Amino acid sequence: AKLHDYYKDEVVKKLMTEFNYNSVMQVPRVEKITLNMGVGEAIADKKLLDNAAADLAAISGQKPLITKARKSVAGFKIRQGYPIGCKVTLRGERMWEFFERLITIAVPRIRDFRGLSAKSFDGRGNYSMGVREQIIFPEIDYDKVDRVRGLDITITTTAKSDEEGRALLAAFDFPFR
Amino acid sequence: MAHKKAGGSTRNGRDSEAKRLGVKRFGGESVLAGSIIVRQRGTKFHAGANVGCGRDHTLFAKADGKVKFEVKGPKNRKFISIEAE
Amino acid sequence: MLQPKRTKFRKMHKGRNRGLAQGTDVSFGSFGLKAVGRGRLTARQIEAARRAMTRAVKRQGKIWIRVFPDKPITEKPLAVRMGKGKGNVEYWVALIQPGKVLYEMDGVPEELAREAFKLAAAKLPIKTTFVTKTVM
Amino acid sequence: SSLSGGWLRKAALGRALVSNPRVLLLDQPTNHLDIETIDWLEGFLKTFNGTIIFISHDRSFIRNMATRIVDLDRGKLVTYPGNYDQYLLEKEEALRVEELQNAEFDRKLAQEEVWIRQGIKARRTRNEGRVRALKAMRRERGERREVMGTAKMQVEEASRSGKIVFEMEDVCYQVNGKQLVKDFSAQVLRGDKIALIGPNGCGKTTLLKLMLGQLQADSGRIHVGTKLEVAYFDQHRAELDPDKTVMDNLAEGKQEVMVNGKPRHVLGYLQDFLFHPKRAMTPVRALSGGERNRLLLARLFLKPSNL
Amino acid sequence: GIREKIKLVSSAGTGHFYTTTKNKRTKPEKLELKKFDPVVRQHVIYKEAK
RNA sequence: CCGACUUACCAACCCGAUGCAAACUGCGAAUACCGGAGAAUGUUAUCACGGGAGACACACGGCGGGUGCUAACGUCCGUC
RNA sequence: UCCUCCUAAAGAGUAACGGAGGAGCACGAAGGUUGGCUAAUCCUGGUCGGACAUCAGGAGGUUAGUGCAAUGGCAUAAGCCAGCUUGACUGCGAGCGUGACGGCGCGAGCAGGUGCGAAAGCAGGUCAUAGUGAUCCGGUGGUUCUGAAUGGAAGGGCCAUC
RNA sequence: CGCGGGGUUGAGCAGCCUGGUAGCUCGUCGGGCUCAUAACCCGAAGAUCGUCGGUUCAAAUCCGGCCCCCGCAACCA
RNA sequence: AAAAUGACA
Ligand SMILES: Nc1ncnc2c1ncn2[C@@H]1O[C@H](COP(=O)(O)OP(=O)(O)OP(=O)(O)O)[C@@H](O)[C@H]1O
Ligand SMILES: [Mg+2]
Ligand SMILES: [Mg+2]
Ligand SMILES: [Mg+2]
Ligand SMILES: [Mg+2]
Ligand SMILES: [Mg+2]
Ligand SMILES: [Mg+2]
Ligand SMILES: [Mg+2]
Ligand SMILES: [Mg+2]
Ligand SMILES: [Mg+2]
Ligand SMILES: [Mg+2]
Ligand SMILES: [Mg+2]
Ligand SMILES: [Mg+2]
Ligand SMILES: [Mg+2]
Ligand code: NA
Ligand code: NA
Repeated sequence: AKLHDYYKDEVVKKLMTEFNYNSVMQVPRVEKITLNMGVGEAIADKKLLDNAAADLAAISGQKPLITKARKSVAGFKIRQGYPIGCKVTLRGERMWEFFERLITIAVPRIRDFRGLSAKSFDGRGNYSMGVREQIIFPEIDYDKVDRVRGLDITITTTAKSDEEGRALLAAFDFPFR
Repeated sequence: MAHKKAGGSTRNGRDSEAKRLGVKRFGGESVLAGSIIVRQRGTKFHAGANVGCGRDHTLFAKADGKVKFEVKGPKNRKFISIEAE
Repeated sequence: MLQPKRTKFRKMHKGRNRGLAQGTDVSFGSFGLKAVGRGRLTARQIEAARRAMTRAVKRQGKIWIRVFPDKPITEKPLAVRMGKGKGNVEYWVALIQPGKVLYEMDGVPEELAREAFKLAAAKLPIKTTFVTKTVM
Repeated sequence: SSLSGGWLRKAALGRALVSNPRVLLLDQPTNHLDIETIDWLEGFLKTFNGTIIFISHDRSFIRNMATRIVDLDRGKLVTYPGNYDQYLLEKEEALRVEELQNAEFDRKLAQEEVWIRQGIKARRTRNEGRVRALKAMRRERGERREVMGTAKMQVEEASRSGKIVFEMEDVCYQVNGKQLVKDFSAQVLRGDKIALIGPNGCGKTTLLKLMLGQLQADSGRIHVGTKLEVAYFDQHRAELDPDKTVMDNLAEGKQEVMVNGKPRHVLGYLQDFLFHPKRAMTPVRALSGGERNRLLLARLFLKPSNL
Repeated sequence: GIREKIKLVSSAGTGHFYTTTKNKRTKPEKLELKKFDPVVRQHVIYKEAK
C-alpha cells in the first residue's frame, strides 16, 4: 500500500542496524490485524448484531464473520451457537491499508488522548488495543448510530519477545506514552 | 407379642443377558472363509490382512488360511490377519 | 472421627484380609507404633488411641495417623429376617496387616515415647509394638 | 402483485368461482372487505344456486346467512337448530354440563388415590377389581382438556415517547391514476388512539408506510417522533418466514424473552398463549390462520414499545 | 410414540410401496424419494400416501 | 471504590514424601481354555442316527466368593 | 420384558428380596459419499465485560465430544462443517456365531438398477450394544394360483402391509 | 425400624403432575381519612423453596443420603 | 346505604 513500500527497506534498516541483525528476517514483521467486537447484549435484539456487523464492514471493507458461544455459561444466560459478536481478520494490502488510516486519521480522534499504553503486551510481542467508541472513524455518520459500540484490535506480530515488539511499532510512529 | 418385624425392599436387582463376546478362533487355527474370529464391542483388535469388520465390529475372515495375531502399528494396537493356505 | 468425605459408592463388599503390609517403615516422625497382628481397626479406636497420645506428652511434638478407615461396615438392625437388601452403613474401619505402622511421633524423648505408645496400644484390638526409625 | 388486501381477497373469491362450482367452500370470506363489499356479498351468496359451506368469525354475517350451524369442537362435530344466538346458548350448556361432569370424574379419582396408599390392616387383600379400575382411571386422564385455555397476554410498556409522534402537513401523495392522500395536515400526540377507516384500497396501508418512511411522500415532508419504539402488525403478516420454527420466529431466534419486569423468562411465553411446549419446532407454515395471527401478535407484545 | 407410520406408493402405476415413519407435527411436507420398483425394475419417484 | 493489612483458618492447582479401592490400571503371573504334531497306553473310551428310560427336593468336606456378625449342621454361586 | 457395569474365580457361561443406573425412543437428516478441520482446561493481553461471554498467543494433548445410561472404542477420527444426494435399494448368499427350540445375529461374493468420486473405491441405515409382542382372527393393495356340472363370481392361497 | 405425606418472604396455602413461570389472602412498614384508635382508601418492602450432593444448557419440581414433623400398619398362631 | 369505641383523678 502506502506504508508497505516504506517498511520493506526503511524499517528494516532502522532495526537491522539497531538490534544487530545479520538477516532481513531475524527482524520481526507484522503479519495480521485481527479485529472484533463482542456485542454481548444482542440477547434483546438481533438488530443489535445485524446493524453492528455493518460497523466493522464499514471500517474494514470485509464482511465480518459472526462468532458464536463456545461453551454455555449460566451467568451470562447464553448457550452454544448464539451469535454474540462479529470478527474480521485482515491480511496483506488491506492489512496495511487499514494500518495506515488507523495510526493517521483514526487515532488522533480519540477523546482524551494522552499517548498510547505500552504495557499491554502478551509476553511474545503482540499488541492489543481498545477504543471505547467507534465514532472515531471517518466511516461512521453519527446518524446511523444507536449505541456506543467499541472494538478490540489485536496487532499480531512475529516478534520473539515484547521488548522488540515496541521497536516494530515505534518505527511506524506509534504514539507510545 | 412382637414376633415378626417388617422388612424393607431393594431398589436394584435387575440385569441383562450375556452377549458371549470373545475370541472364537485362537491363533494357529486353520479357518475357512467368511467365518467369525473375534466378537468385539469396540475395536480392541483391528483388521489386518485378509480379514474384515462388521457393523458390530465383528472380525470375519475373507479367505481361507491360518489365524495370526500381531501388534504392528505406531500406537501398539493389536491386529488380526489371515495367511494364504 | 476420621470418616471419609464424598466416597464414590456407599456400600462395599466384605473382601478378605490376606498378605502383609506396605507402610512398613517410619518415614515422617522419629518413633512409630508397628502392628504385629491382623484385623480391622475402626474409627473410634483410632481416636481413643489419639487422645491417649496427645494427653500424655500434653503439648509437644507432632502425632501422625498413618491409616484412614475409608471402608464402610454395614449392620442389620435387631430382630430382622435375612435378605430384603443389605444392611445400612454403620461405621468405618481400616484393614490392618502385620508390619503396618499405625501412628508415629516426633520431638519427644524415647523413654517418654515408650510410655505414651504403651497407653495407646491398650485401646487397639491388635498386638502392636514400638519401632525406631533407622537410616535405611 | 399490486392490489390492496381487500382487492387481493376479492380475486381469490373469483378464482374459486370461475368454475361455477356446485359446492362453495368459503374459508374466511369476509376478512379485508369493507361494509359495502360485505353488504353486496350477502346478496351474491343468497342468490347463488349451489350449496355453500363457510367459516366466518363475523357474528353479524353469520346471522344473516346460516341455514344450519356446525361445531367441530374437539374432534367431534355436532349441529344445532335455530338462529345464531340459539347456538351460543346451547353450546354454553354443552360446556357447562361437560365442566360439571369433568369435575365429578376427578372427584372419584381423587378419593381413589387416598385409598391406594392407605394401610391394608390385618389380613386383607385390597381388591384388584378396584386397583385395575384406578389403573384405568389414571390411563383415561390422557384425554381432551375441555377449556382450550383463554390465552393470556400482556404488553411491554416502555419509556414515554416525545409529545409529538407524527407530524405531516402539506403532504400529498398520489398513485398514478387516483389520489390517495391530497394535501394532508394532521398531528398525532402522545397517548392518542387513532382508527383509520374507509373503503377498500383507499390508502390505509400505504398511509402507515409513509409514517414509517417505507415509501417517500411526493411532497410536504413528514417528521417522526423522537423516542419511538414501533411495534408493527402488517396486513399480510410478512414478518414470519413460514418455514422457520415456531420458537425461533417468536423472539427472533433467541431464548430469554422479557416479561413484565426483568428477563427471567424463556419459552414459557408460549404457555401464556396456549402453545404446547412439545410443538415448539413446528414450521410456521403448518400453523392455522388464527394461530399465526397470535404468534405475530405475541412477539410484538414481547418487546418494549411506545407505539 | 409421536412418529406415525406411512407408505410411499409408486408413481410408476405398478402397485408397490415402501413403508416408513414420519414426524408429522414437524414435517408438514410430503416425502418424494427415488427408489427401486421391482415390478418395473426401474428407479422411479415414490410419493407419500396412507 | 481501593483492601489500604494482620493471620488460631474453609482450601483449588503444583511440588516432595506416605497409604486405600468389586464397580480404578501407564504393569501382571500360576492354572485353566482353544488349535496343531509325536510316542506309549486304554476290551471305542469319540461322534451321528435309532428303541427305552429315569431325573429336574440334593447333603456335607477342601479351595475361590456374595449375604450374615469373616455367626449358624444358615443361605446363594464356581470347581473338585 | 429389554440394555450396561461389578459379583464372575485373566476363553464362554454362572445365583441371591446382592451393589449401581437406564429403555418402551429419536432422525428425510442426526443416513450415503467427496472434500476440509481438531478439543478440555489454565496463564498472559484487551471497551463496557465481570470468577465465568467474543478476541489474540502460549502451555497442555483428548482430562473435550458422541441425540439419550454404563462399558468397550474412536485422529485414517466413529467428533465439527460444507457440496451433491436417496444404498434407510430388489432377488440371493459360501461360511460362521449364539440358543433345548421358536428364534437372534455377522457376512465376503453373484445378478438387476442407482448415488457420490477424476479414479482406486465406498454405500443393503445411524461408533456398537435397549427403543419391544408368537399364533389365531380380521382389514387394505397386487397377482387368472384355485374356482365342488360348465363360463364367471364368492371364498381360499402366494407377495407387500395394518 | 416398615409405609405414605409434608418442610415454599411474619402466618396459612397454591405452584411439584412430567423442568424454565415463585404467586393469593392476612400480616409488617410508609402516607391518607378521624379529636384519637379501629375499620376503609392509596403505595412499598420482605423467601438461596429443611440441609448435602447428583443429572441436565436450565431444578421449588426429577433422583439419592441425612434432619424435623404428621398420619397409618404392626395380622395367623 | 355504611357510621364501632374512648381507664381512673
Ligand atoms: N405495490 C403497489 N403497486 C401499485 N399499486 C399499489 C401497490 N400497493 C398498493 N397499490 C394501490 O394503492 C392503493 C391503496 O392500496 P393500499 O394497500 O394502501 O390499500 P388500503 O387503503 O389499505 O385498503 P384495503 O383495506 O383494501 O387493504 C390501491 O389503489 C392499490 O391498488
Ligand atoms: Mg421343578
Ligand atoms: Mg432345584
Ligand atoms: Mg446346590
Ligand atoms: Mg446347608
Ligand atoms: Mg469370564
Ligand atoms: Mg475362569
Ligand atoms: Mg450420527
Ligand atoms: Mg474425511
Ligand atoms: Mg457420519
Ligand atoms: Mg447410538
Ligand atoms: Mg364352477
Ligand atoms: Mg384375495
Ligand atoms: Mg374493645
Ligand atoms: Na391495505
Ligand atoms: Na384455519
